[PDB]
Amino acid sequence: PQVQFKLVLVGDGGTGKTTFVKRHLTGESEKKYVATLGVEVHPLVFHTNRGPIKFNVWDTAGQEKFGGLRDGYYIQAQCAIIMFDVTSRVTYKNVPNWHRDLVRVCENIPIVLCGNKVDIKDRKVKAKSIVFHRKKNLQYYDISAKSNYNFEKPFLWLARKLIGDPNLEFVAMPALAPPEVVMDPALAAQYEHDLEVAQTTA
Amino acid sequence: GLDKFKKPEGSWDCEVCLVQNKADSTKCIACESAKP
Ligand SMILES: Nc1nc2c(ncn2[C@@H]2O[C@H](COP(=O)(O)OP(=O)(O)O)[C@@H](O)[C@H]2O)c(=O)[nH]1
Ligand SMILES: [Mg+2]
Ligand SMILES: [Zn+2]
Repeated sequence: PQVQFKLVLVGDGGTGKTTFVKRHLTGESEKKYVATLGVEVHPLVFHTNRGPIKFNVWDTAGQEKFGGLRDGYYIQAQCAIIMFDVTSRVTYKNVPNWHRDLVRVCENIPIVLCGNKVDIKDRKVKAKSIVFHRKKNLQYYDISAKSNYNFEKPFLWLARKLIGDPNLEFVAMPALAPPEVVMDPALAAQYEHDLEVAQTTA
Repeated sequence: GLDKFKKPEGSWDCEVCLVQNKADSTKCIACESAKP
């Protein structure tokens, strides 16, 4: 009997949700297509110090471009990632709408907010502006799907909340698709610094 | 460890979308597929 969680991955079209979930190679080779709902469920195993956990990540087939997702998509979700694109302010402006839709169907499940595409130099949504998570008990991470930057962080935070073990760790990284773009180390360090300052500043 | 993990008695995993369903359910609560 495997420990597994349904994770819904939501956010505006074009933010990188499919690119992000596909980084996990076994999750892609073992994905399941759900015809009735237009979903690809990716079974993502992570190996923790207490054993394996599986996040069954629900990736849309693009329907979020045209309207809200159907109830079946959200049903029995146990956690979520809301994604936006740090190069598009519109996608960050829609984050409260995604959070609203989640909480309406799923109440207080743990949610992580992810700002994707931080590999791109001309960044528009910077750390100082990313404040939605502060007021709602959400955890925030910068991510770059195309470079695997911070890939594991949303999943570790969720796993800790779901299991109720603040000391849970991943003993190894999952096998991920090789980076397609470089995440500049100086840029990452600067963005990491900017978030730390934003989180600590009075 | 996770040695103390167990699923509810009679619960079953949907073979189409992987959602865990109740023992008395005949169809998946999410995707409506029949119980395997
Ligand atoms: N530079 C960069 N492009 C990304 C990243 N993630 C996705 N993209 C691209 O953004 C476009 C939308 O990606 P997609 O995964 O289809 O987004 P979705 O509609 O949210 O599922 C595509 O051209 C991706 O190649 C990223 O981390 N960095
Ligand atoms: Mg997609
Ligand atoms: Zn199902």
